[PDB]
Amino acid sequence: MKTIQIAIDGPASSGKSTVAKIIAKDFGFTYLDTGAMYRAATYMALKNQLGVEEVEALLALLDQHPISFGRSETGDQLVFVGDVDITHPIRENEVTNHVSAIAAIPEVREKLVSLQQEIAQQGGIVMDGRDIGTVVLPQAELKIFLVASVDERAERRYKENIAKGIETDLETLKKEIAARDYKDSHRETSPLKQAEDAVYLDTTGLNIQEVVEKIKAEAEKRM
Repeated sequence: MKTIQIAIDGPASSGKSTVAKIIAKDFGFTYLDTGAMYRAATYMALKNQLGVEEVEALLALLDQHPISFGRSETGDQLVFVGDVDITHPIRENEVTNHVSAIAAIPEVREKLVSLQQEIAQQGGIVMDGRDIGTVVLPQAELKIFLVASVDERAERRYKENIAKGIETDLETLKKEIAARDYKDSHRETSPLKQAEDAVYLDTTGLNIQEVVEKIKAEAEKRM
């Protein structure tokens, strides 16, 4: 087998983390999340006040940063950028706010993409994201496309908001998702439309284990 990448795409994917995780847990592939990639990039931005306004500089720099991931002794995927293992500084919300503002830049995404390839360069890595339709996929042995319905996902979110100690209304998520879902399904850049050879597989309100098997079978057989 040597080593091979495992990319997963979809409108939302209600089993990308678990699936991609379980897979690498058995095969031993390095797990990578498009989010962390942007986290490391945005992190440096705020670190050296490289606001989006500095696309030129931040661009050449983003590529200069020897970014990479690694599993912490305590089973914690840390983000390594600039030769500094940072897993805490790479928050979610704070990093998201800057990540969204940063990612907005075209030159940024392009460079950040090159990094994704640098990670899987050695081979044997499971990656999952939304902008993985025309970039790393083309060079990804195994590529799956988990599809779902706004209703299904929108529901899973409503609960997660409740169980967390809140009382978010469904009607709220339903609408909110309708706006984003559209804006995402009504653009041009990073057009999904199913990758070149993206394995189509929809799992609506279906068990998670059922998905892991589906992919596993596709990989084992392909091998």
